[PDB]
Amino acid sequence: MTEYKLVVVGAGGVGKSALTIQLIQNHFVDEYDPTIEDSYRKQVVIDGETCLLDILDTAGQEEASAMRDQYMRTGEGFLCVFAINNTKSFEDIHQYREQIKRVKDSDDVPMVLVGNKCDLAARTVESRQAQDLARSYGIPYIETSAKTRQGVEDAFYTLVREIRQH
Amino acid sequence: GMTEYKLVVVGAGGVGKSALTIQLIQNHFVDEYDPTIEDSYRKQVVIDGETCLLDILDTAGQEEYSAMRDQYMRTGEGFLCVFAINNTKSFEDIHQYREQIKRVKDSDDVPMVLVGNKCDLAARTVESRQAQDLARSYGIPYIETSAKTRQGVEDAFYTLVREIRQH
Amino acid sequence: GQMRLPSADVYRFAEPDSEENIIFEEGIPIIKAGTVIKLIERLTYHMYADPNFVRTFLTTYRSFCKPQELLSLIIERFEIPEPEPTEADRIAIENGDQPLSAELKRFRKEYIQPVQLRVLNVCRHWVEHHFYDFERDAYLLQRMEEFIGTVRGKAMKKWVESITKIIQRKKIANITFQSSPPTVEWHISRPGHIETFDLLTLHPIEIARQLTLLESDLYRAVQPSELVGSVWTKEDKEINSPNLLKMIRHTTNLTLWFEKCIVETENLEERVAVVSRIIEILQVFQELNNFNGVLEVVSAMNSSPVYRLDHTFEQIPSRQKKILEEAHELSEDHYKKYLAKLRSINPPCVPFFGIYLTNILKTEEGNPEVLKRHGKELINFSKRRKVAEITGEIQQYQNQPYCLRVESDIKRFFENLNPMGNSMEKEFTDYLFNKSLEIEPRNPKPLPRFPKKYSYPLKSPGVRPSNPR
Ligand SMILES: Cc1cc(Cn2c(N3CCNCC3)nc3c(-c4c(C)n[nH]c4C)cc(Cl)cc32)cc(C)c1F
Ligand SMILES: Nc1nc2c(ncn2[C@@H]2O[C@H](COP(=O)(O)OP(=O)(O)NP(=O)(O)O)[C@@H](O)[C@H]2O)c(=O)[nH]1
Ligand SMILES: [Mg+2]
Ligand code: NA
Repeated sequence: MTEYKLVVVGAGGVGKSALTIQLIQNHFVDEYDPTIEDSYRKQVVIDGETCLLDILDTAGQEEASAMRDQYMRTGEGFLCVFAINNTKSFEDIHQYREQIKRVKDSDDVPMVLVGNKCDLAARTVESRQAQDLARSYGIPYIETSAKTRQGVEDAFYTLVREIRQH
Repeated sequence: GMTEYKLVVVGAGGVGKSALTIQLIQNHFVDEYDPTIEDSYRKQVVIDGETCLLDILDTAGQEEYSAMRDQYMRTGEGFLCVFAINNTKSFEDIHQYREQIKRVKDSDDVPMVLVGNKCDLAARTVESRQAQDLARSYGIPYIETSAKTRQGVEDAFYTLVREIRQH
Repeated sequence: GQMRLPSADVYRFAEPDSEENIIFEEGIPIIKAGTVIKLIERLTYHMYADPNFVRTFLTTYRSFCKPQELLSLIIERFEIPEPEPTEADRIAIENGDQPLSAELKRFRKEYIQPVQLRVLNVCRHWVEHHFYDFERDAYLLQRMEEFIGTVRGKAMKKWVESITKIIQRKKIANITFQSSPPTVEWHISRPGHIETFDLLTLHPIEIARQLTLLESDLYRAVQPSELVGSVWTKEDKEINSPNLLKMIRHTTNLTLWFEKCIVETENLEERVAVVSRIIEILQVFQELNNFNGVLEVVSAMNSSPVYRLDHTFEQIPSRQKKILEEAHELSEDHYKKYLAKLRSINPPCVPFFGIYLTNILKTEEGNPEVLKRHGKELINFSKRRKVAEITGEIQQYQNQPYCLRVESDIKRFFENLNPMGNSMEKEFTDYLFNKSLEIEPRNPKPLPRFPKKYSYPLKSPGVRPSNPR
């Protein structure tokens, strides 16, 4: 069993915790309880190989913005999450991307761009704009709903594949 | 090459039974243990000048899985039947453990030893004469052990191996 | 340079690390032993978060610190004094200017705010995942509510207001799938006819599915509070470990029910059909990763009453002997193949709990509570980490739900199974063994014949599922 250290990052309220708990427990959390730092484990077979995912669920609130280096040092791959009905959260993505690159001193960190809340009709970030950003980073873009499970396994397991081929 | 003996520890739970195998297999002189470690229950020893390998099954903590006792006991060539010297009920349980071993092994003469274990400083309630009389009525040895000082621990396992060798 | 700290005389958590108060294992450090003050300092450390350590500590701390004392210590940790103005600040103020307060601002940003947030994270995890401390001590809950509800100042405000709501919700206290569950399967017994339910009349696929749902729910209900301190082995086990004991007693009852079905079927041909059906149920347990169920069957087939039934064994098809052999091999060599298989499958699964129980008990019994160093007694934290590695593994397999539909009547049938009736254990297991001797006597006694007891067909419908439109 290979172990993978995944970290979920992004602005407050975009659904990082709901995505993680949907993956871990198959349950959608309706409450908005701001995270400080949570960690989960999941044994799962991906492309025929069993592994153990360690998933760090991080704080999006700006009051925690000075406490990120310590978790970025430990992570092997990052889910960069925004919400497709929150343009500010999409604009915050590049700040996370640049900080991860600085801390890990690398232009080649495994990452997936995630546009969450795709069950909602009132989109304000178009898929094309997010896909253009992902291409500029060299990473895939996956739209998800923590509520319906759409794309959730695809987002996390695509990140595992990135780490595996790194 | 060397003979391997499959030994099984049986007895009431909650009264320090596990200290017997832990103290044996332990780094005798460093009080520490990881039971998850592959072969934390195998020990090469020299008994009466003959080297052998002890494989010890101690399912301490699983006593409530009472329908698994046959499954576990079937694996054994010799048995340590353990009670606590401050717990009379654990001593009264010994008769049924022995009957169950005889049934699983389909034999009236299964290698076994009776072990009285001192697991704390609470008052002894089973006197050594009572336990000696019980062991003699069964035709088996009696060994007393301390769960804290390692006294008697080697004697209990080595006596059982001698019972197997002389069967 | 490093930030200066409050005087250790006014704030106990600023004492320097030394081997008299903390010992590390040989990229965050791993603690071997320490004083409770040093453990709490590192639990809430300003330089990094340690979510594993938070879980380990909150799972195991009651072996070295009372809940009321833990709360007092983390409140003490939270209340960090701010440094006085520096010389440059002094000179600015003397000239009527605003000080830069560079050192004060850095200490707030890089020491106070991270430590305070990490104290609140301990409180949040304590309330969310270890709420039994508060269920059992209403005054502890009052103190926690008061502490959280009186934290002032805007940096912590979002988490303070959230933790207040979480506590209130916990006081008064849904699954979605990648696909649809398969259709419930029926054999001789038809829906709603619970009076006919039995080993051979229910569909063997559906027996295995419904027992797996039941056994999964029993597995998922066991909390770490039932395990730490080896409390399921002690005199108050019924109070402290009720979900674990319910789970074990179900497993024991099913094993005994399998044995009873076998030895109370006195006709040889019918008893062969009974054993064959049980091995088919075992095959579906394997397909579902229900290892508890696999071992329930293996334990029955290795029991003294069943193991000796050579005439029954002789008629079991070779393929079914092979299925039983490979199931038995999981338990050989101290469960070597079981442990490897558990770590290789794709959950959901139902682990066998007994191995975890033995490893927790032996870890507790085989390691000292304290280490003595330089005249001081330090808490042996490595021992607690080992226990929490086991409880963590248990929890990891409790997350994944089975995509199987409940059948309420079949569920009730297995919940109410009571093979021993009003008999005591020794009386009942002697009865099973005497039945074994009756139906297949010891050589050289001749093998008798017995009349059939089942009026319905014995042919199995098999264990491959069906799918109508
Ligand atoms: C199939 C079957 C098995 C048994 C009891 N039993 C026997 N018996 C062989 C013959 N003599 C008595 C003992 N072998 C086993 C095995 C095993 C192993 C190891 N290797 N190959 C096999 C098959 C596994 C288990 Cl769990 C129980 C076993 C009783 C009945 C009624 C029955 F139908
Ligand atoms: N409709 C919909 N709502 C969602 C989705 N994901 C999250 N939410 C909702 O958005 C809110 C915030 O979710 P949460 O998971 O707490 O966000 P977060 O990114 O973890 N926040 P923080 O950074 O503060 O920890 C919750 O009310 C949650 O139910 C989604 O896919 N669809
Ligand atoms: Mg969150
Ligand atoms: Na007593």
